Amino acid sequence: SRIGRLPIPVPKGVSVEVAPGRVKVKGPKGELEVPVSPEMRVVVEEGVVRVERPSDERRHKSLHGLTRTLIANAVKGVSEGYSKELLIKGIGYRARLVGRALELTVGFSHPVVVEPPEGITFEVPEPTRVRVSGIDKQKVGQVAANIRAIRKPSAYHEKGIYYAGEPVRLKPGK
Amino acid sequence: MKKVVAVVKLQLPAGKATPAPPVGPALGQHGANIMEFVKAFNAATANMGDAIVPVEITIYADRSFTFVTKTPPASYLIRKAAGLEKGAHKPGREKVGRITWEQVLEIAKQKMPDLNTTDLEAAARMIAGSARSMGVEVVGAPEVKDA
Amino acid sequence: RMKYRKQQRGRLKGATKGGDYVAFGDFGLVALEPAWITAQQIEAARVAMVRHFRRGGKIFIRIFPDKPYTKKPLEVRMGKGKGNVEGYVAVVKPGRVMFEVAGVTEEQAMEALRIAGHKLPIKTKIVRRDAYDE
Amino acid sequence: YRLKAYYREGEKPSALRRAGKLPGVMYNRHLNRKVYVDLVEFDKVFRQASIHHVIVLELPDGQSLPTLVRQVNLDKRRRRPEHVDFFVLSDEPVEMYVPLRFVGTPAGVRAGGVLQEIHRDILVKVSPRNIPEFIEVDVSGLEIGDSLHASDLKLPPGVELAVSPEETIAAVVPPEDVEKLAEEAAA
RNA sequence: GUGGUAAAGGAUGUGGCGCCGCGAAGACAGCCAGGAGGUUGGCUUAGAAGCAGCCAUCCUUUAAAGAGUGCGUAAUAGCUC
Ligand SMILES: [Mg+2]
Ligand SMILES: [Mg+2]
Ligand SMILES: [Mg+2]
Ligand SMILES: [Mg+2]
Ligand SMILES: [Mg+2]
Ligand SMILES: [Mg+2]
Ligand SMILES: [Mg+2]
Repeated sequence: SRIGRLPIPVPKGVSVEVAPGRVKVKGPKGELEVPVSPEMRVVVEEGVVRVERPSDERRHKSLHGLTRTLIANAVKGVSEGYSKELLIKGIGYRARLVGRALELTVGFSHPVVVEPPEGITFEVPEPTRVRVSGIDKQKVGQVAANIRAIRKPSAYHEKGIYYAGEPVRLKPGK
Repeated sequence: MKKVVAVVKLQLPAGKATPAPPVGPALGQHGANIMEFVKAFNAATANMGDAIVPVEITIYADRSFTFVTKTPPASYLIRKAAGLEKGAHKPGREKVGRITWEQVLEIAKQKMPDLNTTDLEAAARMIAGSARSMGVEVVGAPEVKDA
Repeated sequence: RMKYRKQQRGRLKGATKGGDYVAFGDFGLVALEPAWITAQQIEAARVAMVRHFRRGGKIFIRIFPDKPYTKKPLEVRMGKGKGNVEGYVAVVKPGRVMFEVAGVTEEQAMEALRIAGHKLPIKTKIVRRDAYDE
Repeated sequence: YRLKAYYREGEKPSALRRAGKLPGVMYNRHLNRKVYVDLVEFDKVFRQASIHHVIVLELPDGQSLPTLVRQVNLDKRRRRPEHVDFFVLSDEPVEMYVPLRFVGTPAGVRAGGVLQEIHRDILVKVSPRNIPEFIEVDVSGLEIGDSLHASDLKLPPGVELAVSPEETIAAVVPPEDVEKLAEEAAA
């Protein structure tokens, strides 16, 4: 029932360093700083990181779980790495890579162009798919969301940018 | 070693019927062949007397249908000894008739092989039981007994 | 009714006699604030209850309007107002048993008296039977 | 049932109610004494006890007492106990209500109807030995119009009644509905 | 920014008190399998087949499934508790 007291596994070999209010997670794919509330206790044990809350009041539980999850996602991020996939469903719709930048034909009067931020890699397999990869979890999620926002899925047609495996619910018409 | 696509439930007398609704829209737009299909359906109803037999249909992938004749509705058995063609509009204050459990027993023997209910001692109360929501009670003799 | 003519106002003191105990029926509705319940509100709550469950049990009304509400035709100061524009009202002090119910289950009576509570100018309170008789 | 009880004196009744200690008075034709019990225990007891089922009070003296609740004053504004009178029994016959259990559903309720159980108990004079936990009532022939008086009754062995025989024990009443409002909207 | 000044009524706000139910014979949560038989309940109704309304109190294959919680459809199957 408690995510925060569940110890974070540490793969070999990613160095984890504790800091006043912060924690550095270094790994084969890069590095990530994680903001920790000064109230918490970050413990670097053998092959595992743990988190200890100061007390059992509401705020400290809600910070305990969040802390554990954030640090854990950092650990998975620096080693295994995060990457989401996006589907393009449409007639004239297509995607193509130019440089690092991504180009979309979302039916607008002009082809859309999106640039990769620091620590982000665009990938174009099939012309109607886009794999966004990176070390930062929330950054990848945000980037994929931003690319999706260019042309959200239609409410009446299979017409738009979908998440991988996103259930296509559609309304009738006439 | 057999195909299916859409199970469907249609009621019609054991020997007399027409492509009229609701049997119509059930096998009208689904496409049916009343040339050889009924020529095997009429066979299973040839010796069997009249009823409202709910032949549990299960439309195959090849547009066929499973004409396995299941036992007539629960409503059909109680209004047998009464001569009714229906029942009480409000089974609580009203009661169109009150057959004994003696008529319930032997008519339940035509509602058991298609049933997965084992013995008749359990099958009779299935007939007299649905009757209490139909508008008809019962009166028996043995029952609980004990010692 | 019969009596004779209009009647004074008079301040409602502490919930002295405005407090009883369930006599008839299972659950019950009770008051928590002093008020003049109009003859309209009573029938509104009753019809709300009979509207909720239809062919339900039986509803009681242990309060009754008999106090003449007065009112003037929006003018000045000639005599007392003839009134009865609201007709009659019932003086209810906190804890007075108001509406009883019977023959219905817990959820029916609960939801019904709950609906009746909003049709009233008082903060209400639903009560079981407990055990405290007489 | 049994329950702990203490002796009372000039202590503030209000302060005692503050302490949750419900005040009380144990008495009979011989005894008369100020006492007090705990409220939380009195609740769990009385929910199952009431004036019907007899209760035995305990004392620091070690004395058990065959008491019976005659009345319990209630404070207005959210129902709550104020004070409790205890009748310590003896052996001679003495009046007190006894519960009722209307077994079997009537004809009226089945065809749409409501049971208006008038008396949830019956006052009968009886010896402290004879304590019928419930008196059965073979109500079943009753329709939405008939009624059960104290006349026809499962009168217990060697137990007479104090109340008048013509007193109506119970009755059945019609189920009101929305279709009634149709006539009510007219007249 | 309550305090720095409004009510009926509403909410997984926060702390405190107590009663009730389930749990080391292994629960709630998320996660893997079934979710059904005569039944398509009686009756109303153009259609009412677990699913507009009126009315209510069966059993069995079984470790398990309420003659039935909602959505979906003309009625179905479905999703699932
Ligand atoms: Mg163009
Ligand atoms: Mg009159
Ligand atoms: Mg005044
Ligand atoms: Mg003037
Ligand atoms: Mg209100
Ligand atoms: Mg009297
Ligand atoms: Mg409020």
